[PDB]
Amino acid sequence: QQSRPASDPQVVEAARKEGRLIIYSSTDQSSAQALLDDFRKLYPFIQIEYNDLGTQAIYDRFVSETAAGASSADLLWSAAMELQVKLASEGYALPYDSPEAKNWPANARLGNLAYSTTLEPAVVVYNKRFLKPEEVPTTREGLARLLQEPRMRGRVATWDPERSAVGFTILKADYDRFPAFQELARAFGKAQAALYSSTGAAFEKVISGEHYLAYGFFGSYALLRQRTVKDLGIAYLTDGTVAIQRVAFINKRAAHPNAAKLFLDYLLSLRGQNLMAYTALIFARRETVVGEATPQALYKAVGGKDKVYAIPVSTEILKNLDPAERMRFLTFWRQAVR
Ligand SMILES: [Cl-]
Ligand SMILES: [Cl-]
Ligand SMILES: [Cl-]
Ligand SMILES: [Cl-]
Repeated sequence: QQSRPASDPQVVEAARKEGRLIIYSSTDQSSAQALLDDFRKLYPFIQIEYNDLGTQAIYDRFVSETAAGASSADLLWSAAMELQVKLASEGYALPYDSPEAKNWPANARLGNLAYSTTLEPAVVVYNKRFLKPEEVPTTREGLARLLQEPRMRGRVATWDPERSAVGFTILKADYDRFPAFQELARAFGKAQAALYSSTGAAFEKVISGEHYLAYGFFGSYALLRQRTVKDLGIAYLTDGTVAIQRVAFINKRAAHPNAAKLFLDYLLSLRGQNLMAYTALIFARRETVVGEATPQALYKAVGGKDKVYAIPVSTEILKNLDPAERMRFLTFWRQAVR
């Protein structure tokens, strides 16, 4: 007793003829594997080429291949929201109204061009051998107070927003939405915060104890690592949570557009959103999913849906690519943290 995605039978038959699907994705293949296996159970006639790539790498390969008239991906799935919206904003995406997106929220799609697949909170993580939960504040002001402690000097990690597309988006959204972020950033400076472009490199120092606490990394990644890392703790912010959305679109110039429609539909479905939340611990976008990596669990943890600010799948976020907008944030950031 399972659902299938509500893909049009004619799209299924055109996909059967294509026989192939090429994905460029920022989602770790180990994370996506159960999704890929389940999709191939539904559609065994589709061979998948899954290209696990960094966000900038995805954008550069896609626009370079397109520019040269080389064949490129059928489907782009990336946590770099502004780069994905920029490509859809510029006519790279195939217009497609997914039958699985009828109730997709407004801040979760750019018309019939690009869709959110996830709703992923920026959280606090910590090493349980060095900080007890009672020592870990759940507000920006609390964290700024913790980072005044001499013993927290050198013991904090966060993003380097100058070397991560995704770290920029999260910390810029924080800076734009929460006044208390400015007091927290100065505290990063006091505490000699180390800045990472890799969530993995940041978590390695937290796990080893070189840092005790990390700010601004994805709840999805933290829950996944908890499956095997028993010392990693998660604290959800109760004064306001920024959430990012992994955006998918179909290449207008896809060789296999109908296979890509099936895969998009699959990702937005009840079936695909549940499997993603259950297997990958990637926080779902779909509001009805049940489990820890879901909007309902997240709203409960932060004290309500009104405490979550979803970065929207909208051309408004292209202001983050304007140097004038970047500079006000980055000037404050460089000063506060060094
Ligand atoms: Cl359509
Ligand atoms: Cl990583
Ligand atoms: Cl925990
Ligand atoms: Cl929904």
